[PDB]
Amino acid sequence: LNPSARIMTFYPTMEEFRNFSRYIAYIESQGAHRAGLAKVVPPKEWKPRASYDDIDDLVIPAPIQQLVTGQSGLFTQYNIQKKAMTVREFRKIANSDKYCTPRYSEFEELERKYWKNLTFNPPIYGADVNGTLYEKHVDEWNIGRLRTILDLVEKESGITIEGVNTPYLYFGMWKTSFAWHTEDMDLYSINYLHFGEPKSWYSVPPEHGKRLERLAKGFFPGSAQSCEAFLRHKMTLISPLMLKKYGIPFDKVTQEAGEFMITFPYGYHAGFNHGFNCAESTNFATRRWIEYGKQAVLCSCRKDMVKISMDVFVRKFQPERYKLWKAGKDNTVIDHTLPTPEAAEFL
Amino acid sequence: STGGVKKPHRY
Ligand SMILES: O=C(O)CNC(=O)C(=O)O
Ligand code: NI
Ligand SMILES: [Zn+2]
Repeated sequence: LNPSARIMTFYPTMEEFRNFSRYIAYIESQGAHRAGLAKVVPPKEWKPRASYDDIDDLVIPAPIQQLVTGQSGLFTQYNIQKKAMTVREFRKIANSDKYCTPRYSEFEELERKYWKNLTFNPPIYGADVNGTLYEKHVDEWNIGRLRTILDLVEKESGITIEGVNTPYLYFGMWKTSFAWHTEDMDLYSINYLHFGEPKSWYSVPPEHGKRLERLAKGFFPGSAQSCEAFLRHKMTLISPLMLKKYGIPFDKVTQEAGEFMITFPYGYHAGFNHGFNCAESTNFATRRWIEYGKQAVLCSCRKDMVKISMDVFVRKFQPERYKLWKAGKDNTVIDHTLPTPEAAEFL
Repeated sequence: STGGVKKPHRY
């Protein structure tokens, strides 16, 4: 089942598209999860919003200027918070001569310019904005209400974790980046590109994720000594030439407007935006995730870092392992190749 | 435990 662990793309019909969780179980039955990242092209009939002509006055309250320091394919990104600005104000800066996408032929050419110019002319990313651009009545793949077992957190506790069980928007310009990371608590993510220029992605198969972490620790041994989970700080940029040079398997994919990407538990990903765009994202879970959450290596050294109590999940879905887990004796090893139990339907 | 925010600390 996807033995190459390559990024797969799916084209669901509207009947297949309707049940979100059941379609994630399906793509896993096809091996999609082995790559760490999958693309889903929604049916042509489906639109999450009638038009995006009305969002220019939307406030980006904490835009980030992205200062990148480094060389030889290894970089640290320092996110400087700027004053609030509207989407109109942001698009003007994005599309300006100073910040707009360079001219280019093939994607590989734009990819080279990004890795060459990453540390110059720091861009502004309208990142981590609370909100959704879904119209209230869109019932299929609505990032505001996906209906997965991750809803157990708020249902049980009342706790909302912004961007994790609530939606975030990302207004990009050229050369804006997301550093190497897995999701908080090693969850899944969903990412829909509402409009604009593409978003390109790098992915490491979950089954080789530990190899990426070992490599990253050797390259940033200071950071590793102060925090086991330093990649969770979302500051570490590593080029695909460095991954290739140190034998880390990875794939790349470019997401276009109107496409979803799905990241899988313990799937390391990074990337960049090609130009002015807008993506929406949130996290979600399947039953397969519960073990990932139990075993997630968490960031020690920072306040406001995302932690989820696994108790409720182990009680409900692994009641036989509860007392053993609670006693610290649960030695389950994760097999990254296995699809979620909900996939049994298709297998 | 539960809590936090996904938005990483800005500088
Ligand atoms: O779009 C970005 O900047 C980063 N997005 C993600 O990491 C995601 O959707 O999982
Ligand atoms: Ni992510
Ligand atoms: Zn840390």
